[PDB]
Amino acid sequence: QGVRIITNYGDLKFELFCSQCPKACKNFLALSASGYYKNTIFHKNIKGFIIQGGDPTGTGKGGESIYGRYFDDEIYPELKYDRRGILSMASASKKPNTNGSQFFITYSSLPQLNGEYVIFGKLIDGFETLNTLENCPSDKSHKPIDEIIIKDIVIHSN
Repeated sequence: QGVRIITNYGDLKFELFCSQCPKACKNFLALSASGYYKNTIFHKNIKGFIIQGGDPTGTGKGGESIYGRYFDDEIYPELKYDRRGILSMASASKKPNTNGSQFFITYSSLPQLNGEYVIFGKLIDGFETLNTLENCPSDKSHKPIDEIIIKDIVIHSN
């Protein structure tokens, strides 16, 4: 399945790994469908590393899953941070099975993250958009100066 993250800087299209990560994918889809991510921000943007959002509070401390506060990890060797635009759940290995609503998108291969967070999709379109996002200025605390806003996350058809 494909989803489209609609931002104030353009659209990001992701392929979801339904077969491998059904729990993470179902969470992401059900939260998206219920409008849980509408008018939220990416609160952390680190060039060459990751961009993180999916907190309704926008502080980096909030958000929950459809299963409760946390849900279990779907972590596999076959899914790796081996390319730009990987879609993952925020949480690490120190505190396992602590996935909520927050997610991040990678800016490059990041082998140090392998086994640490649930990967459940990858960017398949809107690479220009991701480039734009990477170049958006942030402050000392990695918070974008001008807000990067998720308008909606929709299931892509056609």
